[PDB]
Amino acid sequence: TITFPPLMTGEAAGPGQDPFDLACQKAELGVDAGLVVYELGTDVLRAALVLAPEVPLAKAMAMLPVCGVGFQNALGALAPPEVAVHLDWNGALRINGARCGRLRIAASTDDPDTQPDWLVVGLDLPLWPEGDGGETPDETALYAEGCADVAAPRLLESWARHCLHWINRWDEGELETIHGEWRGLAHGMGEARTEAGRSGTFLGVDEDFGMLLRDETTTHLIPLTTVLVQ
Amino acid sequence: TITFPPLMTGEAAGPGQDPFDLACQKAELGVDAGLVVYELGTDVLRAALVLAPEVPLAKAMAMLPVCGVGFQNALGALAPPEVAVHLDWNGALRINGARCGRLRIAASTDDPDTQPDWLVVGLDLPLWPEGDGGETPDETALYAEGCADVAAPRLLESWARHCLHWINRWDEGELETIHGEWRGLAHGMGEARTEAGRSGTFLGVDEDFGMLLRDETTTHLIPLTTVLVQ
Ligand SMILES: [Ca+2]
Ligand SMILES: [Ca+2]
Ligand SMILES: [Ca+2]
Repeated sequence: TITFPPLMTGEAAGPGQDPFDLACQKAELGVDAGLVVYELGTDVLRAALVLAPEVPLAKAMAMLPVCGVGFQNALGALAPPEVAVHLDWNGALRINGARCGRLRIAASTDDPDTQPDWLVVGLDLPLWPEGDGGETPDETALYAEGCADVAAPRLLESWARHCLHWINRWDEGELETIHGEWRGLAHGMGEARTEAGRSGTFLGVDEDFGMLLRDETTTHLIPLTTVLVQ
Repeated sequence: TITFPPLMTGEAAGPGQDPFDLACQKAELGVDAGLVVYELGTDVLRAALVLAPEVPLAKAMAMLPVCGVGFQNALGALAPPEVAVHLDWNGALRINGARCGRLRIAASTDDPDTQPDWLVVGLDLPLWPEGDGGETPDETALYAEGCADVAAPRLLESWARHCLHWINRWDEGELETIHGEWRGLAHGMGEARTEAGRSGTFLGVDEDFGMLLRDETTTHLIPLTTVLVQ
């Protein structure tokens, strides 16, 4: 039994359905915020949250870092303390330095100025490595990294709970604290980076979590809207 | 603009729709928890919340007292301190001792042992008295009772916020504290009462908020399930 906070609604994905796709489909059909679509296998955990923040898209993109912090907190509550989680700006997850899943984000609009009707954040997390020869960016899997005592259902519940904590704080105006939490977890800050066909040093982020990428002569601003799933 | 907490979804009632009925209709159609249907006029405020507590109906009935406490807290935050709010066991509201609206409750089942698929709590609050000659239990109206500086939209927002606070505490196991808050607001406790065709002294309530009604020779238990809208 998967128990979510009050006013979150869990829905297991059925045949032909995957969580991120289904949550987006349901969101476009008018299903409200608070839906958590999930799909658990022995080798993978997928889940997706439907949100509706009443701000322009530019600002609603903070839901990605917010749910990343949620995930880091959720795994830290369940895993051995030596397991390090870092968050890539683009939503990729790293466990003990290795690519191990990702957070995805979609919304009802791609205009930075428009308030979206909906936004969905999806988690994909490998639990055991898939060795079938399917193309993957993942370099490890959760249970390969010392987290064998972490149950997938409990991790899902915990992600939902910690995401809700940070989303509520974001709503109460605590963006600055969120920025600080996220900066401490950010992968590769201060280091070389290629992004959106540009290269430089990942200097940090602006208030809307846009990447500041400094090359030899200029600083590029890459808005976080660029990672929206099209 | 009516702003609700994150993961609450406001929906204004359209032509042919009223909040409590519509929320129940939508709930039976599968709309999840967190919907707040509302309808504001100059003379009346109506609203309804869709909930889905994962407990048997017997225990889910606590949502009525919970949302009553929510309302008392919400009005107290906005009204002059001399305005007294009391809660009837059956959901009726009293302002300065006079009947002035009510909370209603419905659910997907009437079996006390079954976990309901949904529960809806509705608020009906008169703002000015209706003098058209329509039959009403109400003896006053909010703006007749010194609350002219309370805006209906702000009261609605506040009800939603305070209900969510108490529903979250209920979920975290704080039933005992809820009982205490509710007992302090209860109308007519320790006094004569007629209920479900029985008469006696309203002694108090059991853990499931069932009324203990003591007559000359016995104590009746009236379960709160009896106030479910059929
Ligand atoms: Ca699937
Ligand atoms: Ca109507
Ligand atoms: Ca909802």
